Amino acid sequence: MKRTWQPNRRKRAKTHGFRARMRTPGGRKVLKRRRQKGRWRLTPAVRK
Amino acid sequence: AVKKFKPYTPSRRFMTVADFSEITKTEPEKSLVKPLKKTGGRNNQGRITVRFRGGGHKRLYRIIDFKRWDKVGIPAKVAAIEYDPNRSARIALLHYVDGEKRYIIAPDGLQVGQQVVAGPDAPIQVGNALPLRFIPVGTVVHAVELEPKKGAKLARAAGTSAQIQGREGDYVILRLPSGELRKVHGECYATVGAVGNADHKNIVLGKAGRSRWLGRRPHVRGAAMNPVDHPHGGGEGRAPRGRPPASPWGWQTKGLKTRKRRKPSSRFIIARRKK
RNA sequence: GAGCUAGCCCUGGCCAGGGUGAAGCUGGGGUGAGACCCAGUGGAGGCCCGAACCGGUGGGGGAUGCAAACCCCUCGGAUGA
RNA sequence: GAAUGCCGGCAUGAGUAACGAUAAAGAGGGUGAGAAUCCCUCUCGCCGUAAGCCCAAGGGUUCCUACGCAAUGGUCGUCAGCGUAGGGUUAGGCGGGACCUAAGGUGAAGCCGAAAGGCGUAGCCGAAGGGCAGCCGGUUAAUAUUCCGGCCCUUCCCGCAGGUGCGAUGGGGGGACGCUCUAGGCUAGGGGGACCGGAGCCAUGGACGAGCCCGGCCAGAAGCGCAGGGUGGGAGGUAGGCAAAUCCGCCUCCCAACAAGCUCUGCGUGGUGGGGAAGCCCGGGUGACAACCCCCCGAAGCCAGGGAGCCAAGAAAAGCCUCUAAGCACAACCUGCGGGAACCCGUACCGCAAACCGACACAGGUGGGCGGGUGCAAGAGCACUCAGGCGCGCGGGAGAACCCUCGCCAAGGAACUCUGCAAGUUGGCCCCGUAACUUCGGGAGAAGGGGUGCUCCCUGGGGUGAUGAGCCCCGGGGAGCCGCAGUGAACAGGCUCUGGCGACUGUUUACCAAAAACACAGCUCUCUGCGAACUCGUAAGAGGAGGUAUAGGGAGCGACGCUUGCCCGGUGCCGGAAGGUCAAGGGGAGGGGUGCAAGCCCCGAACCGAAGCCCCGGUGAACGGCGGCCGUAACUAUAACGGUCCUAAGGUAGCGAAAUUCCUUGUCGGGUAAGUUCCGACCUGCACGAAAAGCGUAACGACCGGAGCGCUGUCUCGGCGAGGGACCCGGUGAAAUUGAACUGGCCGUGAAGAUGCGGCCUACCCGUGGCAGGACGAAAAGACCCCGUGGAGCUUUACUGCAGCC
RNA sequence: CGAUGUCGGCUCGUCGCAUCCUGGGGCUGAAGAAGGUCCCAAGGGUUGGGCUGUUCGCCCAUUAAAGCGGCACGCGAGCUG
RNA sequence: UGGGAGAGGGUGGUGGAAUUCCCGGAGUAGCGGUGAAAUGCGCAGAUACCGGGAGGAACGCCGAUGGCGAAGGCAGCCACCUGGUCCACCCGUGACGCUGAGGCGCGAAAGCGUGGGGAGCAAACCGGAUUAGAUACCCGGGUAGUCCACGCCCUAAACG
RNA sequence: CCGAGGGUAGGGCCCGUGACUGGGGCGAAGUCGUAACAAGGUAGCUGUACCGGAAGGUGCGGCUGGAU
RNA sequence: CGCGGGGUGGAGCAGCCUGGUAGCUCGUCGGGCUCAUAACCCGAAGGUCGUCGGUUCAAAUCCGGCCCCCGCAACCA
Ligand SMILES: [K+]
Ligand SMILES: [Mg+2]
Ligand SMILES: [Mg+2]
Ligand SMILES: [Mg+2]
Ligand SMILES: [Mg+2]
Ligand SMILES: [Mg+2]
Ligand SMILES: [Mg+2]
Ligand SMILES: [Mg+2]
Ligand SMILES: [Mg+2]
Ligand SMILES: [Mg+2]
Ligand SMILES: [Mg+2]
Ligand SMILES: [Mg+2]
Ligand SMILES: [Mg+2]
Ligand SMILES: [Mg+2]
Ligand SMILES: [Mg+2]
Ligand SMILES: [Mg+2]
Ligand SMILES: [Mg+2]
Ligand SMILES: [Mg+2]
Ligand SMILES: [Mg+2]
Ligand SMILES: [Mg+2]
Ligand SMILES: [Mg+2]
Ligand SMILES: [Mg+2]
Ligand SMILES: [Mg+2]
Ligand SMILES: [Mg+2]
Ligand SMILES: [Mg+2]
Ligand SMILES: [Mg+2]
Ligand SMILES: [Mg+2]
Ligand SMILES: [Mg+2]
Ligand SMILES: [Mg+2]
Ligand SMILES: [Mg+2]
Ligand SMILES: [Mg+2]
Ligand SMILES: [Mg+2]
Ligand SMILES: [Mg+2]
Ligand SMILES: [Mg+2]
Ligand SMILES: [Mg+2]
Ligand SMILES: [Mg+2]
Ligand SMILES: [Mg+2]
Ligand SMILES: [Mg+2]
Ligand SMILES: [Mg+2]
Ligand SMILES: [Mg+2]
Ligand SMILES: [Mg+2]
Ligand SMILES: [Mg+2]
Ligand SMILES: [Mg+2]
Ligand SMILES: [Mg+2]
Ligand SMILES: [Mg+2]
Ligand SMILES: [Mg+2]
Ligand SMILES: [Mg+2]
Ligand SMILES: [Mg+2]
Ligand SMILES: [Mg+2]
Ligand SMILES: [Mg+2]
Ligand SMILES: [Mg+2]
Ligand SMILES: [Mg+2]
Ligand SMILES: [Mg+2]
Ligand SMILES: [Mg+2]
Ligand SMILES: [Mg+2]
Ligand SMILES: [Mg+2]
Ligand SMILES: [Mg+2]
Ligand SMILES: [Mg+2]
Ligand SMILES: [Mg+2]
Ligand SMILES: [Mg+2]
Ligand SMILES: [Mg+2]
Ligand SMILES: [Mg+2]
Ligand SMILES: [Mg+2]
Ligand SMILES: [Mg+2]
Ligand SMILES: [Mg+2]
Ligand SMILES: [Mg+2]
Ligand SMILES: [Mg+2]
Ligand SMILES: [Mg+2]
Ligand SMILES: [Mg+2]
Ligand SMILES: [Mg+2]
Ligand SMILES: [Mg+2]
Ligand SMILES: [Mg+2]
Ligand SMILES: [Mg+2]
Ligand SMILES: [Mg+2]
Ligand SMILES: [Mg+2]
Ligand SMILES: [Mg+2]
Ligand SMILES: [Mg+2]
Ligand SMILES: [Mg+2]
Ligand SMILES: [Mg+2]
Ligand SMILES: [Mg+2]
Ligand SMILES: [Mg+2]
Ligand SMILES: [Mg+2]
Ligand SMILES: [Mg+2]
Ligand SMILES: [Mg+2]
Ligand SMILES: [Mg+2]
Ligand SMILES: [Mg+2]
Ligand SMILES: [Mg+2]
Ligand SMILES: [Mg+2]
Ligand SMILES: [Mg+2]
Ligand SMILES: [Mg+2]
Ligand SMILES: [Mg+2]
Ligand SMILES: [Mg+2]
Ligand SMILES: [Mg+2]
Ligand SMILES: [Mg+2]
Ligand SMILES: [Mg+2]
Ligand SMILES: [Mg+2]
Ligand SMILES: [Mg+2]
Ligand SMILES: [Mg+2]
Ligand SMILES: [Mg+2]
Ligand SMILES: [Mg+2]
Ligand SMILES: [Mg+2]
Ligand SMILES: [Mg+2]
Ligand SMILES: [Mg+2]
Ligand SMILES: [Mg+2]
Ligand SMILES: [Mg+2]
Ligand SMILES: [Mg+2]
Ligand SMILES: [Mg+2]
Ligand SMILES: [Mg+2]
Ligand SMILES: [Mg+2]
Ligand SMILES: [Mg+2]
Ligand SMILES: [Mg+2]
Ligand SMILES: [Mg+2]
Ligand SMILES: [Mg+2]
Ligand SMILES: [Mg+2]
Ligand SMILES: [Mg+2]
Ligand SMILES: [Mg+2]
Ligand SMILES: [Mg+2]
Ligand SMILES: [Mg+2]
Ligand SMILES: [Mg+2]
Ligand SMILES: [Mg+2]
Ligand SMILES: [Mg+2]
Ligand SMILES: [Mg+2]
Ligand SMILES: [Mg+2]
Ligand SMILES: [Mg+2]
Ligand SMILES: [Mg+2]
Ligand SMILES: [Mg+2]
Ligand SMILES: [Mg+2]
Ligand SMILES: [Mg+2]
Ligand SMILES: [Mg+2]
Ligand SMILES: [Mg+2]
Ligand SMILES: [Mg+2]
Ligand SMILES: [Mg+2]
Ligand SMILES: [Mg+2]
Ligand SMILES: [Mg+2]
Ligand SMILES: [Mg+2]
Ligand SMILES: [Mg+2]
Ligand SMILES: [Mg+2]
Ligand SMILES: [Mg+2]
Ligand SMILES: [Mg+2]
Ligand SMILES: [Mg+2]
Ligand SMILES: [Mg+2]
Ligand SMILES: [Mg+2]
Ligand SMILES: [Mg+2]
Ligand SMILES: [Mg+2]
Ligand SMILES: [Mg+2]
Ligand SMILES: [Mg+2]
Ligand SMILES: [Mg+2]
Ligand SMILES: [Mg+2]
Ligand SMILES: [Mg+2]
Ligand SMILES: [Mg+2]
Ligand SMILES: [Mg+2]
Ligand SMILES: [Mg+2]
Ligand SMILES: [Mg+2]
Ligand SMILES: [Mg+2]
Ligand SMILES: [Mg+2]
Ligand SMILES: [Mg+2]
Ligand SMILES: [Mg+2]
Ligand SMILES: [Mg+2]
Ligand SMILES: [Mg+2]
Ligand SMILES: [Mg+2]
Ligand SMILES: [Mg+2]
Ligand SMILES: [Mg+2]
Ligand SMILES: [Mg+2]
Ligand SMILES: [Mg+2]
Ligand SMILES: [Mg+2]
Ligand SMILES: [Mg+2]
Ligand SMILES: [Mg+2]
Ligand SMILES: [Mg+2]
Ligand SMILES: [Mg+2]
Ligand SMILES: [Mg+2]
Ligand SMILES: [Mg+2]
Ligand SMILES: [Mg+2]
Ligand SMILES: [Mg+2]
Ligand SMILES: [Mg+2]
Ligand SMILES: [Mg+2]
Ligand SMILES: [Mg+2]
Ligand SMILES: [Mg+2]
Ligand SMILES: [Mg+2]
Ligand SMILES: [Mg+2]
Ligand SMILES: [Mg+2]
Ligand SMILES: [Mg+2]
Ligand SMILES: [Mg+2]
Ligand SMILES: [Mg+2]
Ligand SMILES: [Mg+2]
Ligand SMILES: [Mg+2]
Ligand SMILES: [Mg+2]
Ligand SMILES: [Mg+2]
Ligand SMILES: [Mg+2]
Ligand SMILES: [Mg+2]
Ligand SMILES: [Mg+2]
Ligand SMILES: [Mg+2]
Ligand SMILES: [Mg+2]
Ligand SMILES: [Mg+2]
Ligand SMILES: [Mg+2]
Ligand SMILES: [Mg+2]
Ligand SMILES: [Mg+2]
Ligand SMILES: [Mg+2]
Ligand SMILES: [Mg+2]
Ligand SMILES: [Mg+2]
Ligand SMILES: [Mg+2]
Ligand SMILES: [Mg+2]
Ligand SMILES: [Mg+2]
Ligand SMILES: [Mg+2]
Ligand SMILES: [Mg+2]
Ligand SMILES: [Mg+2]
Ligand SMILES: [Mg+2]
Ligand SMILES: [Mg+2]
Ligand SMILES: [Mg+2]
Ligand SMILES: [Mg+2]
Ligand SMILES: [Mg+2]
Ligand SMILES: [Mg+2]
Ligand SMILES: [Mg+2]
Ligand SMILES: [Mg+2]
Ligand SMILES: [Mg+2]
Ligand SMILES: [Mg+2]
Ligand SMILES: [Mg+2]
Ligand SMILES: [Mg+2]
Ligand SMILES: [Mg+2]
Ligand SMILES: [Mg+2]
Ligand SMILES: [Mg+2]
Ligand SMILES: [Mg+2]
Ligand SMILES: [Mg+2]
Ligand SMILES: [Mg+2]
Ligand SMILES: [Mg+2]
Ligand SMILES: [Mg+2]
Ligand SMILES: [Mg+2]
Ligand SMILES: [Mg+2]
Ligand SMILES: [Mg+2]
Ligand SMILES: [Mg+2]
Ligand SMILES: [Mg+2]
Ligand SMILES: [Mg+2]
Ligand SMILES: [Mg+2]
């Protein structure tokens, strides 16, 4: 049947993207949180 | 005079449509329509705040002249009589000798080709607007402002009318279409006559789909729900109310008055509504 | 977290073919004028049969499966909420 | 040494199940250490509204070529979407940007919130919508509307020429719009040709023929031709289009008017440039100087912004045109022409799938366009096929049980069973024919029947063309032929009678319930006068609604027909300026403390003092409620009638063993040979009853009952056959489970059901195909049930709070 | 209670005997035929339907007869539901 | 041709008396109702009085024993439209007549449908009395209905 | 070919019969009230509507075939 | 051998709680009015309180048993 993951690049960038994150306090905390952990990628890779 | 159908399908048994026989121009004036944003009942938070609305036919809002004192003493010809899906009444197109064009609410009796006008000097004839203090007592008006220069607010729906009962100083006394007795200010504009399309109430939608064309979505009885949803939810099998019949939000929905008491309008209501 | 899902908003798209024959209009009869009847025309409808499409009624299979809901036969809707 | 412990290693089941659609394979010849599996050939079979083709999304080198084979690939591997390496994606015109707006998003002005932040006009952003200029062919191993070739076109800059009051984010026009139906003319696409071109072919009994087979086009600027779209002209006045305005709007005259003209498309033709088959011979080369014509069918596509009807009344903004203002008229703009300038990103490949979503090369899921021919009435249905693509990445044998899908069956024909579950039957089209009932539409495909192929003969009307032939579409009559059978294959209703419930079409528990449930048009009550009520929010602000009582909210009932009785004492709700009670506050009789005193400080009676409650009323389509005991009629029985107790009032009409009846398979009738069900009745209704509606009701229902006809492997009662598994051999090779095991029957015993103890009996060692009685067999720390001063959801006249309202 | 699946049907049986039938008996208020009642006896047999989920029971048509009970109310790693 | 009388009919207007309700003043101990009463209403200010307002229905005197119409029926007043009828003249047609199975039209009240209206009245219903009872007569209330528009129904002691 | 009739399928009318049910008629001496006849003790009758154990009552309209 | 409530002139009801005290309506009987009957009017009688046992000076009353009557409950699988 139709499963849950239906990839869509515009949906990915506008939702989880860097610029989406930076616009709310909770989003900036995520980035701060992941720079602290040393994550290689701060944000989902999406090609545009 | 409403049009019936033949039972060639189960829904056509009772479906009744407007006669449309007073309508004379089938597409609206391009200079005077504009997009009507469908809300779906949602508010600026994206929240359903009025339930069971959406999915109706597309529409364009026709801009309706609810002032008229804009143009004191400039006559206008009744150019045509048009359908408007945004209100129960029909609308009448007006070509002013000024050259300008506007829309008003079509009153009962108005004919294509007649001239109408507005202002203190105007004749007491159907379609004319006057400040309320200048219309003789006993005269059936409509499209009445509630306060001076604030816009036609009362008696705007198909068939309705307020009748002037008397005067008192700077204020006159109106019997609204509800039957209440209110004092409305003298300088307030209204329009001689009653709104047209009185047969509106005898329309029988006929099938659920008709209400879906109007944007009216299926309504759900509290009795059909669960107690997380409604005072009337739950029970095993069917069930009577089991408390005073109430809204999904708690308050009681049979007889409980809800006009605010200390309202300033109270000093101006004379008698509560009719029947 | 509404890329699953539920509702709404905006903007697009899709629905083989066949069948039934509402109003109206015309003509004819009717009458004081009518209502109305007849025939033709017309092409209405949460109309009918039925693919696409959307469903999931009954039975069987499957049951460490092809599949964490599938397969076969059958069945519902298919210009409309 | 135990924690269904944690981590890791290795066992067991086991050479077992499986190896992923039953579309299907066989040989020859290559290659190579090695071949059922890679390459070539011929043969077979499968898809063909797809299993072919082209886009979009998503994926991200998977593309091409060389070289490989450890792992990946359910086997094999020489092959590969695998490994290494090299190569490959080319644009002013295609798509997106340098253009426009839509929901929504952001957001100078502004508003609001402890902070973070929430709003918000304009403006900005935002597309798969609007707008904007490229078509045919060739080329590469791999790119092409991108390179090349031919013919076209767009914008910007500069210049020249003619022209004109030029000039805009401002005014106006336009852009600009639904659903159904549909005209005229074309085009795409297709069928036929006795004509045109073509390598050839005569087989096996016949055919040298008007024979067979193949192929008979594509693009193209100006012009011209056809068909359509769009569009009145002139003048006078003018206060409106937030300045102006010669534009637009409005009014008046004149002229025009199905037209014409002007303008814009489509189609045709059109200089020119291309393409061009079967076969044969090794993707090529020939055919070939290829021919490139006639007729018919014909779109849902095109002209198009076409037409008509209808109600539910159908985006915006730019480009474009026009008007003028600041200005400026050495300018500037329009038109024609010439030269120059024209950037950024995408382009490979997969793309109904082995490259996307499903942990897999997974029988599932995935939007758009094209989708040939023949026949079957039609069609995207069905069968067979073209182009094209495949035989599904384990095989070879055997021909047990058993399972799965499938075929047939003597006689019977539901006797099966909870139930005709399942499977038969029926089945398209044409004609005849068709009941109760009904809301007059329906019921209706009712039921029930007859016809259907082929041949010859005469003939009626259409479309094309010409009015004719030819082609194409609808028919009619007559005579005949063959078979078991003529919708000979494939696709394609079993019917009827009668009850319950729901009017109906719809909706729903994604993944055990599709229903009688939800919804639904309709009916009633009630709230709401507009800064509405109500909803969301602390607020600002929003929805309501750019609505206005024929409207909006809330609640119940649920098409429609005939109807909806009695109770207001109790609870809710509505009304009540009196009275009773009632907090803060007012008042301050009178008490107190302290001081030398002046003072400072505390307590405090009467009394004035809201809403709420009490009290007085009204109110049922408001929450709700609608009796008991005894007596009585000239046979009996039963009581129309009486007596009396209580209540706020004692169930009305209709209906009733019911989706409700306990006793109950009540009793009687019907149906059957027989009927705990069914239908009709009766009424001592355990325990119907009137909008949690009462009683009916045509039509409707994958609902749930009962019966009958048809017909059957459901059954008596089973038999045979087919294929895919099961079995054998070669290849690969899991699993839950498992204290260890050297693991028999009885009668006893035992924590009460023993392979394991006692006594007897029986029993050589080890497998393989089968069956399921035991191992209190596996699976899931029982959901039932209790317990815990465990948890959570829900309720209320439980408690105590809070929001909200007064 | 870190699970002993729980009614009835179907299928497949197997045992008890307090025997329904068939065989052998005694007593009879046994004339004959037919019964009644106790005794011996478990070898074999013990039907097809209507109704209901039903076990049972009732009913129809037969029969030599249409027995009762045990096996986890025998039997769901055999099926049904 | 000229004339006349009339609640004949349809539409649209409009006048005053009265009942009820609502507001204001004044005012106080009852009012109402009956055969007698009670229910009911009234110190929360009723009744009775004055002034103001709203709404519906019926039209007093004229009015008659009268008039009009085929019947049912029709009554303030104003205007429009429209019917029937009588009379005078003796002008025109020249038997063009009478009745009438069918048909068609009209048709009091009550009643029904969809809207509207609702003061008074009043089936049903409630309460008070009466009574053996009182599902009545009498009293206090009271919904349909009575009224308008449209559409039905088609009855009668529709009678002279 | 036609054809008595035989079969299958569906209609129409008539008759007899049916659990139960509706009113009707009749029946020397039942029960309950007292509606009507006199002003029958509320004049009656009427069409219709609603209601009630039952006659009946009430409303709306009509008739005198009503009395004083 | 569940929890309720009840038993009293002829009928239906009070009295019980809270001991001394039996009451209401109808019915029944006698008298009236009437031609008569009913209605009506005037008077009367009839209950040892279901039964037995205890407490008590004393029991319809309070407690206990036995009898009878009506009512509610009977659930989880
Ligand atoms: K339970
Ligand atoms: Mg889904
Ligand atoms: Mg889908
Ligand atoms: Mg999707
Ligand atoms: Mg995307
Ligand atoms: Mg996208
Ligand atoms: Mg997106
Ligand atoms: Mg973002
Ligand atoms: Mg976001
Ligand atoms: Mg920060
Ligand atoms: Mg790094
Ligand atoms: Mg993130
Ligand atoms: Mg209709
Ligand atoms: Mg109209
Ligand atoms: Mg606009
Ligand atoms: Mg909005
Ligand atoms: Mg917003
Ligand atoms: Mg929402
Ligand atoms: Mg709401
Ligand atoms: Mg909504
Ligand atoms: Mg409206
Ligand atoms: Mg309108
Ligand atoms: Mg005002
Ligand atoms: Mg309606
Ligand atoms: Mg709408
Ligand atoms: Mg609605
Ligand atoms: Mg609802
Ligand atoms: Mg519910
Ligand atoms: Mg529910
Ligand atoms: Mg919730
Ligand atoms: Mg809650
Ligand atoms: Mg709640
Ligand atoms: Mg409830
Ligand atoms: Mg419920
Ligand atoms: Mg219930
Ligand atoms: Mg429920
Ligand atoms: Mg309740
Ligand atoms: Mg409540
Ligand atoms: Mg009001
Ligand atoms: Mg989604
Ligand atoms: Mg997605
Ligand atoms: Mg369709
Ligand atoms: Mg279709
Ligand atoms: Mg047809
Ligand atoms: Mg036709
Ligand atoms: Mg027409
Ligand atoms: Mg059909
Ligand atoms: Mg259908
Ligand atoms: Mg089936
Ligand atoms: Mg199928
Ligand atoms: Mg449908
Ligand atoms: Mg269909
Ligand atoms: Mg240990
Ligand atoms: Mg552990
Ligand atoms: Mg572990
Ligand atoms: Mg581990
Ligand atoms: Mg491990
Ligand atoms: Mg290992
Ligand atoms: Mg092994
Ligand atoms: Mg094994
Ligand atoms: Mg396996
Ligand atoms: Mg497998
Ligand atoms: Mg398949
Ligand atoms: Mg198969
Ligand atoms: Mg071969
Ligand atoms: Mg081979
Ligand atoms: Mg090699
Ligand atoms: Mg190989
Ligand atoms: Mg090999
Ligand atoms: Mg192979
Ligand atoms: Mg090959
Ligand atoms: Mg991937
Ligand atoms: Mg390898
Ligand atoms: Mg290697
Ligand atoms: Mg591998
Ligand atoms: Mg694999
Ligand atoms: Mg090999
Ligand atoms: Mg180019
Ligand atoms: Mg630039
Ligand atoms: Mg805050
Ligand atoms: Mg912050
Ligand atoms: Mg954006
Ligand atoms: Mg775009
Ligand atoms: Mg658009
Ligand atoms: Mg081009
Ligand atoms: Mg190359
Ligand atoms: Mg490549
Ligand atoms: Mg110019
Ligand atoms: Mg200019
Ligand atoms: Mg437009
Ligand atoms: Mg528009
Ligand atoms: Mg439409
Ligand atoms: Mg063709
Ligand atoms: Mg075009
Ligand atoms: Mg050549
Ligand atoms: Mg289309
Ligand atoms: Mg178009
Ligand atoms: Mg806009
Ligand atoms: Mg200059
Ligand atoms: Mg640039
Ligand atoms: Mg490319
Ligand atoms: Mg697919
Ligand atoms: Mg692939
Ligand atoms: Mg997944
Ligand atoms: Mg595979
Ligand atoms: Mg066909
Ligand atoms: Mg294969
Ligand atoms: Mg495949
Ligand atoms: Mg074998
Ligand atoms: Mg066959
Ligand atoms: Mg057979
Ligand atoms: Mg049979
Ligand atoms: Mg048979
Ligand atoms: Mg049967
Ligand atoms: Mg059945
Ligand atoms: Mg069943
Ligand atoms: Mg069949
Ligand atoms: Mg068939
Ligand atoms: Mg019939
Ligand atoms: Mg019929
Ligand atoms: Mg019927
Ligand atoms: Mg009919
Ligand atoms: Mg009809
Ligand atoms: Mg037919
Ligand atoms: Mg047929
Ligand atoms: Mg043949
Ligand atoms: Mg069918
Ligand atoms: Mg339904
Ligand atoms: Mg349903
Ligand atoms: Mg119904
Ligand atoms: Mg119904
Ligand atoms: Mg489900
Ligand atoms: Mg669930
Ligand atoms: Mg689930
Ligand atoms: Mg269904
Ligand atoms: Mg269901
Ligand atoms: Mg539901
Ligand atoms: Mg419904
Ligand atoms: Mg209804
Ligand atoms: Mg209402
Ligand atoms: Mg809130
Ligand atoms: Mg709030
Ligand atoms: Mg708005
Ligand atoms: Mg309904
Ligand atoms: Mg009916
Ligand atoms: Mg009450
Ligand atoms: Mg009360
Ligand atoms: Mg109350
Ligand atoms: Mg305070
Ligand atoms: Mg107070
Ligand atoms: Mg209650
Ligand atoms: Mg109560
Ligand atoms: Mg009734
Ligand atoms: Mg019964
Ligand atoms: Mg029933
Ligand atoms: Mg039930
Ligand atoms: Mg019941
Ligand atoms: Mg029962
Ligand atoms: Mg029973
Ligand atoms: Mg029985
Ligand atoms: Mg009985
Ligand atoms: Mg209820
Ligand atoms: Mg109920
Ligand atoms: Mg029905
Ligand atoms: Mg029906
Ligand atoms: Mg249905
Ligand atoms: Mg259904
Ligand atoms: Mg049957
Ligand atoms: Mg078989
Ligand atoms: Mg062997
Ligand atoms: Mg091996
Ligand atoms: Mg392997
Ligand atoms: Mg061991
Ligand atoms: Mg051992
Ligand atoms: Mg052994
Ligand atoms: Mg042994
Ligand atoms: Mg034991
Ligand atoms: Mg043992
Ligand atoms: Mg042993
Ligand atoms: Mg041992
Ligand atoms: Mg031992
Ligand atoms: Mg031993
Ligand atoms: Mg031993
Ligand atoms: Mg085996
Ligand atoms: Mg076993
Ligand atoms: Mg087993
Ligand atoms: Mg076992
Ligand atoms: Mg165990
Ligand atoms: Mg076991
Ligand atoms: Mg077992
Ligand atoms: Mg645990
Ligand atoms: Mg446990
Ligand atoms: Mg558990
Ligand atoms: Mg327990
Ligand atoms: Mg506790
Ligand atoms: Mg404890
Ligand atoms: Mg607890
Ligand atoms: Mg909790
Ligand atoms: Mg929970
Ligand atoms: Mg509130
Ligand atoms: Mg247990
Ligand atoms: Mg365990
Ligand atoms: Mg276990
Ligand atoms: Mg003898
Ligand atoms: Mg013996
Ligand atoms: Mg034996
Ligand atoms: Mg039984
Ligand atoms: Mg035993
Ligand atoms: Mg037992
Ligand atoms: Mg049992
Ligand atoms: Mg038991
Ligand atoms: Mg089982
Ligand atoms: Mg079982
Ligand atoms: Mg087992
Ligand atoms: Mg008083
Ligand atoms: Mg006072
Ligand atoms: Mg009024
Ligand atoms: Mg003469
Ligand atoms: Mg003469
Ligand atoms: Mg009373
Ligand atoms: Mg009395
Ligand atoms: Mg009334
Ligand atoms: Mg008379
Ligand atoms: Mg015969
Ligand atoms: Mg007697
Ligand atoms: Mg009398
Ligand atoms: Mg009465
Ligand atoms: Mg007491
Ligand atoms: Mg006494
Ligand atoms: Mg005498
Ligand atoms: Mg007497
Ligand atoms: Mg329980």
